[PDB]
Amino acid sequence: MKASRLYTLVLVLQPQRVLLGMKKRGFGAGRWNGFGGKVQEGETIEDGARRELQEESGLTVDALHKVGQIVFEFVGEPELMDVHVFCTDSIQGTPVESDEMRPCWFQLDQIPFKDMWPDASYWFPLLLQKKKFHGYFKFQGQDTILDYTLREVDTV
Ligand code: NA
Repeated sequence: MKASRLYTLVLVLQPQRVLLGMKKRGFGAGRWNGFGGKVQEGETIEDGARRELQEESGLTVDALHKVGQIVFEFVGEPELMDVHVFCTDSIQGTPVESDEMRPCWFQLDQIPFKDMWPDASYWFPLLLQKKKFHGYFKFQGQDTILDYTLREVDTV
């Protein structure tokens, strides 16, 4: 069996648009994603998600709602990524670009799937329908899915 490391992913989903962030630097730059990163010792998963949202997008929110969980496995990496996915309840500030991340709004008929992680084409439609989900994706490198599962659930 494998070990897993905890990560968060936050989607700022409004009725007609979604905020995504483009990774600006380093390996893996050039794709759009939600905001997030590793959970730190002691903080709850939700508080880690709020923290990463503020660091990467500038937005400060009091509460999130958990919508999904996605496990990622990469060929050659024994550690799994256990990603807890949240959506914002409400926002009340503007997103800010950093040297690491550029936030941008997309209309919900212009979701930039071809420039997102390949897995997002599978679970993001569920998120848009306000459904909850569990997913698993095995990748060869950054682009190729070798195996995956996706299931709508009633409780995350
Ligand atoms: Na991050």
